[PDB]
Amino acid sequence: QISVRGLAGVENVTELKKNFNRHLHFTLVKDRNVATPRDYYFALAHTVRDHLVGRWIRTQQHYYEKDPKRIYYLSLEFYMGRTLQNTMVNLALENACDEATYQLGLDMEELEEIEEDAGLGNGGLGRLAACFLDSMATLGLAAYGYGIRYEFGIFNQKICGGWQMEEADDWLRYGNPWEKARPEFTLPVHFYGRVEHTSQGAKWVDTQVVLAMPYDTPVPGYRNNVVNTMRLWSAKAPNDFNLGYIQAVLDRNLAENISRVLYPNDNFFEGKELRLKQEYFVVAATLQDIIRRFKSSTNFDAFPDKVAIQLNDTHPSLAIPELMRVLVDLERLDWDKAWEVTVKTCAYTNHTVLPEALERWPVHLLETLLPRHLQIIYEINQRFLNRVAAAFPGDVDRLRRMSLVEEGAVKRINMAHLCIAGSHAVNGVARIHSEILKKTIFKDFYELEPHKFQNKTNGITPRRWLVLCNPGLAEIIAERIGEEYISDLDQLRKLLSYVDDEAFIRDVAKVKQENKLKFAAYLEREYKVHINPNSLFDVQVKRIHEYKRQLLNCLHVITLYNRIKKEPNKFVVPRTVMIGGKAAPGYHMAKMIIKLITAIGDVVNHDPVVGDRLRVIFLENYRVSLAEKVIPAADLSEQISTAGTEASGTGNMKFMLNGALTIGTMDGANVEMAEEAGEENFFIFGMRVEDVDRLDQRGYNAQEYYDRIPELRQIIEQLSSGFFSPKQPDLFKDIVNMLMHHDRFKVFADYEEYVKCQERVSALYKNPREWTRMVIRNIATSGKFSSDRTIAQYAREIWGVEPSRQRLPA
Amino acid sequence: QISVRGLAGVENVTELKKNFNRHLHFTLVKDRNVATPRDYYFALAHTVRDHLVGRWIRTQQHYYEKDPKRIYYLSLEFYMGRTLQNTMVNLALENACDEATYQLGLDMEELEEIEEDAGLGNGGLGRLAACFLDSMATLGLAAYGYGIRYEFGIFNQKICGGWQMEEADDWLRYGNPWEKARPEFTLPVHFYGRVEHTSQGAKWVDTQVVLAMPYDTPVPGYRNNVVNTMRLWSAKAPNDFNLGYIQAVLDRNLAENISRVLYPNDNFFEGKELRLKQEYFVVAATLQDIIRRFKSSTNFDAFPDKVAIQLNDTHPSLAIPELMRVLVDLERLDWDKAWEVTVKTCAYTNHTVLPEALERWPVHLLETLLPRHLQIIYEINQRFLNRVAAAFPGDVDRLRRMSLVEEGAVKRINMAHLCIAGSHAVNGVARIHSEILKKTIFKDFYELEPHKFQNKTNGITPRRWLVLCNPGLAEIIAERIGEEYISDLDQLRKLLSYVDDEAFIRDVAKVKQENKLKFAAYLEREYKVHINPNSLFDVQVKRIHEYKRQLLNCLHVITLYNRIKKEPNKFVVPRTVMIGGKAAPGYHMAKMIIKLITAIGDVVNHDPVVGDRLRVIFLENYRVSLAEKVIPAADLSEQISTAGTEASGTGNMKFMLNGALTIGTMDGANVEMAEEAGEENFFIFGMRVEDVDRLDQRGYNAQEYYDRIPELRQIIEQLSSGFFSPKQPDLFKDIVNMLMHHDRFKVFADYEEYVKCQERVSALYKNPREWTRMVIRNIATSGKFSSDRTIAQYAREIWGVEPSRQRLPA
Ligand SMILES: O=C(O)C(=O)N[C@@H]1O[C@H](CO)[C@@H](O)[C@H](O)[C@H]1O
Ligand SMILES: O=C(O)C(=O)N[C@@H]1O[C@H](CO)[C@@H](O)[C@H](O)[C@H]1O
Ligand SMILES: *Cc1c(COP(=O)(O)O)cnc(C)c1O
Ligand SMILES: *Cc1c(COP(=O)(O)O)cnc(C)c1O
Repeated sequence: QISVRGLAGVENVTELKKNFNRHLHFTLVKDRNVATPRDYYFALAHTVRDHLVGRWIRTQQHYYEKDPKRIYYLSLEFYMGRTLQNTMVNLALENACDEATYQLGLDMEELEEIEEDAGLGNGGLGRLAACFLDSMATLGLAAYGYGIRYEFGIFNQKICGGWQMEEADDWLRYGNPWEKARPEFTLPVHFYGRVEHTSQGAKWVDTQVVLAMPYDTPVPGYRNNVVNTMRLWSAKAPNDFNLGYIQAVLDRNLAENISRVLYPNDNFFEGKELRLKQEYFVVAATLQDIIRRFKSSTNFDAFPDKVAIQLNDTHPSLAIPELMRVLVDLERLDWDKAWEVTVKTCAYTNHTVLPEALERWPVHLLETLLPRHLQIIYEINQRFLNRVAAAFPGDVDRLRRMSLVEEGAVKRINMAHLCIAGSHAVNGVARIHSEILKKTIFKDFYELEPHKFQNKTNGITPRRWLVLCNPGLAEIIAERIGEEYISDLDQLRKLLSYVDDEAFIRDVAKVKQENKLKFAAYLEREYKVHINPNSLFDVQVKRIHEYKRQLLNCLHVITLYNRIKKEPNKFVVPRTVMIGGKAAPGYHMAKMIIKLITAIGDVVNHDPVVGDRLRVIFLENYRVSLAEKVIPAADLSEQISTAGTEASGTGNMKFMLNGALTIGTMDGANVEMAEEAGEENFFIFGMRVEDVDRLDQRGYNAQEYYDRIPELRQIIEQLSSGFFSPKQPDLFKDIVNMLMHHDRFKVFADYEEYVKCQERVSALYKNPREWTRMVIRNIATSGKFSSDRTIAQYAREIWGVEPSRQRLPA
Repeated sequence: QISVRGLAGVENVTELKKNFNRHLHFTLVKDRNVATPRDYYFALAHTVRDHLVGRWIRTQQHYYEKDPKRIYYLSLEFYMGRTLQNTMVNLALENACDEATYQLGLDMEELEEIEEDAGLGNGGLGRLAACFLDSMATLGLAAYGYGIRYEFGIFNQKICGGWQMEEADDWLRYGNPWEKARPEFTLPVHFYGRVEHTSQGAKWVDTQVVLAMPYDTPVPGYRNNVVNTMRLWSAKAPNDFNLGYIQAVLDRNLAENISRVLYPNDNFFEGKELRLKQEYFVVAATLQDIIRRFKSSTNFDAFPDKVAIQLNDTHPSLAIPELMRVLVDLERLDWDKAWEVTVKTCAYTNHTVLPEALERWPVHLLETLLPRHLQIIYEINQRFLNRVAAAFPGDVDRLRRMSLVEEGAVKRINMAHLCIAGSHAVNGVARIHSEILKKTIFKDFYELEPHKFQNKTNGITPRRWLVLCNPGLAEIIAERIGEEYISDLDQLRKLLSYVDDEAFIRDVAKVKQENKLKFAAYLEREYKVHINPNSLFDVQVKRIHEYKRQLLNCLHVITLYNRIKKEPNKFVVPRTVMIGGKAAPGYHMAKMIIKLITAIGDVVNHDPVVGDRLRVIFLENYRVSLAEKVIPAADLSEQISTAGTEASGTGNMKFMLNGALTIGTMDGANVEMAEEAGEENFFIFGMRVEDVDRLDQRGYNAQEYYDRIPELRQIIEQLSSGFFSPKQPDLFKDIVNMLMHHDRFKVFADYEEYVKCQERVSALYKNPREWTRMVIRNIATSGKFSSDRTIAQYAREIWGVEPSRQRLPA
């Protein structure tokens, strides 16, 4: 139908149909009379999958022959989403499959909606890993994503009585056609035990063993015939395990629980033993695999030349002492040599500065679970501090501040300090975040080793976040500048010469309108809920957290409602405010915020006087697949975290690439986005990081804002009196109390400027032509935010490898 | 190579090779450079599997169109063994696959050894179900095997220090290419809850729900293009289950444990709650499936005309009250009508008379787990006893003897009584067993309803137990009488006219010698253990149990050893005594018997004076696949259970069909086997059932035999003094104490006649020609023991359906 979806050749379409019927028959064991839409989805998935295998096998054979430096991206999260459409896009099979299924009397879009999201992530951090895998494959890097194959990913969110309810994400229920179990490469992982010091070296003995079974999933590059691998480990109990008989067999569950479920926390550290087991499990199995592959290429001096390990935050930080353990205890290398290798091999990426998110494991936990690693960590700390003492003689406080071991109630190991000490590179994920790291939390480390600190601003893949979710926009763009931008997003700047092009302006606006109509329809289809497609789509989708300030958005919504009620017959730009996102199960305040949003909707959406001028909808079960639907339909992107809290943000980039304007604070990547597009094409408001610090030095007193702002006072009084919760008048007391007495994120401080800024947004929306022209200026300068650019920087500046856009023979 | 393995056509072999390479590439994602023997096995399994699907789909479509009466065989055990070779045999693809793999440079036999046994059974009972499925498909019956898909089947047995060690049978580790998950047909199963009595009818509410997910495995008939289904249920927790968050997800294990492991008991009842859950789980899911299928064909009067449910022992006995529950509580039929339907639909097969094997569930268990079913059982009992009271007025003891409810310490429900009351047919599995049922344990029931009692002598499938495991024998037989006997075993009688044929005599003996050489080689390959192929192969393989009397065999072995030591230079027919079988993990005496056997081997196998004249080997991990190897190599079959204890036995039939002579008691099917072949061609010895009863009335005193038999006394003294356990002199005290003071199976009573009979066996073995002629007389009359004959009788006399040997168009 459209050009960027490839050719629908005669032979290819015929071949696809035959293979589709072949799988339906031989693979699913069904015939057209009893086949269901799900059967058809699988028939198509297997058919598309077949096209991947050939490239997958030769890509891997290729790396074996050429033996390039391997990149290992370790993460406990890979937020992949669906795989069918992404695979067709990267293999240029979309139109062909669309035609083939059409001729078979099937609607491919309907079939795509059947696939379960691979939700092995919580949010930004896990999605980043997914975008990175796509970019690494597209840039021809010999990269491997290593993680855990959770039986249950992020929970499915149900809203009941306005409250969030969690239910198990049994994503493997119907099977996963994309993965390939590789039981032949199963590896043992050790836990507990004790350390024995013999004549030559220490030995970790009397351990409990859990097997790590790998499952491989193909990661196709964009039209370059490269197919990399994402290897996820699954926990398996050994067969002699616990070997009454029946109970012993049933207790195998204990060991296999390690890969059972993803911890649902976003930017929050929960020091549970099970989580520590998952972290070591992925690290231990992965490192053995890495070393095995290295040996089949004794000379560990060249290890750093053939291996790069990227730690996605501190979750896989045990890779440092585990690598030391293997080199020292098993390979028998001297400490200093092993340490040299480890440092040159490992690199660490920090994704947050919030104190509650930093991993600080109790020593008693490591002591019992990983006795040898604790000893290695102490030795690392001893040697590191000796270096600090030599560089800053007499500075005893620096010593205690930089120690990997924190003293106090219970001794803990600061995993971030461990990562900096054992990595040759440490990076932040946005310019402002990386600067904050050097000026605050990692200042001491930066002064000791300035060369280690870098910045690698985040990005998103333009394949999934443009071509796949917004084909209409990708098409009108391709019509003017070709398709080269899909793997070279910087080319979007050429669109600047069309900012005054009446035809283009009209097409950009038309695509957005179509996306909104499609989404407005979807809302009634799967959720029965009416909305006005002509209104401004104001959306804030991301995990629910106090720092992201969904509450500030709520205050604005209530302000709009109160203004309408005050002057009913006054004209106001119609808005549909959409807020979505999951709250961690144990995060009470976050759950209360969700309830508040639905409560506001209950009042606003049924007030006759408001009419279709204002609607407040809470988007249930926000996930990757839902993001692909709502982002292309958005007009306004809410990125309003308190300055200095959102390390980077990536949703912000997705909105910018898809034609939405941004209202936000100078936080994370928002700063660079505004810099790229020009501040006059961005809706910036609120305190800058410096203003927040000034307020903290002086002391934040929310009461002051409450006393000086009548509209704000009115909102708080409405919340307190039960205006939004008639049957339960004090339902939101916790929220009001927090806002008034212990709001770490200064919601009130940015309220006035936020509301004012929102007024300017509505003013511009009233002028369709100028709004669209500003949109074009944003889309045109979003090129820097492609993860291809991010990965190219990691490749050259950290891993020491050159990216390549060379096609492999298919 | 040989004729009964089909044709190796040019086009077919070429097609097989291509498809083999296709699966290796697309399905396993490997190429000839990294493929392992296991990869090749799977490539072949998928290739053969492809040939099944077409027939599987049309067979099922066929039953839908013609709508014949459906046969549902409910069993908690299906001891299937391997599936690859069996599938090739039934599809006439063996030679073609042999050639195709040959041309690909692969040894098919080597690949077949890679497949894991589907050990979802303990022994005879589970294997019978497997043979039955094969026969039902071969006879064109619309039959379905329904059971549980245990994650872990019968444990793998390891022998350490002469002791049995158990290890989990993780048979699904590498995947199962034969099954097809059918998540779309998942059904809910209820547990616990309580009963509510409303205006119209009772309601079972507040129940805990477990989902039953079916996995279908194809069951091919022998060359008739019929492919039936074996549907096994897997337990799955609902997603709202238990819905801290993490713990709730982990606790899903509780519900899914239902299908985790097979209880490893043979002829022994263990009243554990988990076992009861498994029993109801299979019954509840199966009945819903049955009714669903029936409705898609309101008129339950015709239910018995379209449905037959066969209960494999009492394990699935809850089908009776469950069917009543559904008809009365859900369909709203009046009791009497529902009962009429239930009785005409259900039939029960008893497999044992041992008291410790009978299922007697504590009322408190049913009360808590299945409250509605207990009420239904009480009502059934009330009405049944009213019938008994009317037929035998004033006979109050009969009432208490026949009650489904047993009074005493704890009230229990006699499931066997429940089955007889709710079934229109009750059968034993061998003529003598069925007679014992009418004369003893079920005498009262037989007097009340004589018409219900029948006999259906067991059988074994000649496909797996002849053509598959002994192609050499199948070939020489086919050479003389054709291939028709494979699905009409009675034709083997034609071999009687070859009993004097010198050529045939020579071939029969040659095949046996080849099988022995092959097995003798296997023993050194996988177990490193030397044996003499020229010796008489004396084997007893079956589950270890006191009633099977492996101990009597041990006494004979020790007797042989003592006789040799007494007169070293006297000639004796060389023997290799092989004993194998698993012991239930909690069956202490059985485990002690295994230790005794290995202990005897330790002494006998290393005594220089004995030389290669006597060897005692314990066959480790006896399973279906091992049975296929050792049975064709056997000369003497040990079937020595105490008269009246082995209901039928089936291993006995396998040995007879494969050219081994039988030494045994007049127990189970041994009686009919001797009757068929002629007593002069069988080695019968010991007490008959009547002799056992006489001994019991008089009182069994083992001391008497010990005092009158010097050789026996010597053996007991050797055991007691530590002759077979130097380091642990009293190691076998429990065994001696049991034999001397509480031997329920009168081992000593049959010792003298057994040893005497064994002497006649050795005498005949010394005359190769006459031994073989007797073998021919056995093989020639083994036709009655084909499970095709057994199933044909079940079909006509119980299910009311006619078997058919008509091919379906392929
Ligand atoms: O640490 C977390 O839980 C987490 O999701 N951190 C997230 O990582 C993303 C990728 O770098 C950043 O863009 C987000 O600003 C940060 O909060
Ligand atoms: O009940 C058991 O555990 C069991 O295996 N019973 C077995 O069933 C077989 C099939 O009918 C019979 O041939 C055996 O004699 C009987 O012990
Ligand atoms: C991109 C994405 C995120 C991250 O969004 P931010 O607004 O940067 O926090 C979270 N969840 C999903 C499903 C995403 O697609
Ligand atoms: C046939 C068979 C049995 C039953 O043997 P019996 O001697 O009748 O008890 C038990 N186990 C296996 C593996 C079998 O093949």
